[PDB]
Amino acid sequence: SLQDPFLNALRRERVPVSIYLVNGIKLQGQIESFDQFVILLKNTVSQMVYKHAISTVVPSRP
Amino acid sequence: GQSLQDPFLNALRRERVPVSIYLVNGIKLQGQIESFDQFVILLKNTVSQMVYKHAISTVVPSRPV
Amino acid sequence: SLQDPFLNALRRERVPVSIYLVNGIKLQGQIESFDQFVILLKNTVSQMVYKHAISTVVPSRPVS
Amino acid sequence: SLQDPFLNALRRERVPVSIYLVNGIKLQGQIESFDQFVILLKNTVSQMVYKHAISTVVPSRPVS
Amino acid sequence: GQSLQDPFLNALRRERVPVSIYLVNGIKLQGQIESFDQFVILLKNTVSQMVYKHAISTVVPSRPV
Amino acid sequence: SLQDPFLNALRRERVPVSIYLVNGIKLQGQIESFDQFVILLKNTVSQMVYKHAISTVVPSRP
RNA sequence: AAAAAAAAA
RNA sequence: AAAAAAAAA
Repeated sequence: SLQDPFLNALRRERVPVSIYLVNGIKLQGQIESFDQFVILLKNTVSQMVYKHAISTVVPSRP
Repeated sequence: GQSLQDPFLNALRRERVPVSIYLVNGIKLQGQIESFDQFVILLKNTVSQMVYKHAISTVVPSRPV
Repeated sequence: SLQDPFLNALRRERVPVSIYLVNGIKLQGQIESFDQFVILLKNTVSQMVYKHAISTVVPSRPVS
Repeated sequence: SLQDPFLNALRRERVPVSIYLVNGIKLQGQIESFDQFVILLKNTVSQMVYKHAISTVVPSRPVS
Repeated sequence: GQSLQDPFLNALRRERVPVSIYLVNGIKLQGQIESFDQFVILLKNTVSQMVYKHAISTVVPSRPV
Repeated sequence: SLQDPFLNALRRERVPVSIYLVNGIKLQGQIESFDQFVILLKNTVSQMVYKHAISTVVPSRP
């Protein structure tokens, strides 16, 4: 109830995100969709990102 | 809880798309999704191995689905 | 519980926090919000930190 | 489920397995036993591996 | 589920024993257990910080309890 | 039901164990006790080891 | 398989 | 905060 609103707003407004993984890798793209356990990150492809592997989701614009 | 994960993985299984599965440690695994359940994925390549989802960071399809 | 009351006070009182992640990365900012699984850390931008990736939440100055 | 049937067949048929851990360490042995959370890996000794620490279970040779 | 963890940590809290808490990444934290719940521990030293148990590998008491 | 019997037998027979953590650190000592989430490892002190941080528990003797 | 880097925005 | 070492018994 902070998580859903946050990820939906980035999905609607189609804002570019950086997704930092727990290993330090930075992923860039857009939240295409998400569910309870994964985020679909669109860029050149739609990859499935497991939330358990994510540290942070950073908006490029507030 | 399943409504994005199962469709995603079943599409890649039914259509036999080559995947990269990156692990939380950075290792890249490649093959095809033989099958899966709530906790693991069968990745077939030269051998068919069992991959724990808790160890996966991303499933990247090679072709655009 | 002890987690909510703790993060709430760092919130209400707008205290600068360090959030150390399980990989060692320190994150500076202020707690804007939180729920069961995530914290919103406010600095240049409002980013969402997953709790499972956090090792510690350290106040920069003591709480009162 | 797919996990039980898979580890059971590597067991019954006494197939050598590699168990790769989340930190990269490869473990050679045979599955002696398992439950919901742990696997017993048989080599020099019967050690207990936690599943949460496992990234993959790889057969050394294909199953039939 | 609690029958070893809570006694262990409450003893260290009530008796104010200096602890080392080693994190899963190898970092050593030192202080005293101010309090705790199911998911976190308050470690008081120069400042009182909140430590997630999922990030802890071991709690080592300095004195033999 | 493979986990409890395994850890109890090491506790009774007082067998020395190596406990390898997910970071590769090796702990040595004896299972003093355990519960659902932690193991008490006796050596010079009794430390509490979180099971989520353990990769393997290796008996020194079968 | 480093009895363990108060911690690589 | 390495768009990512088929993988340091």
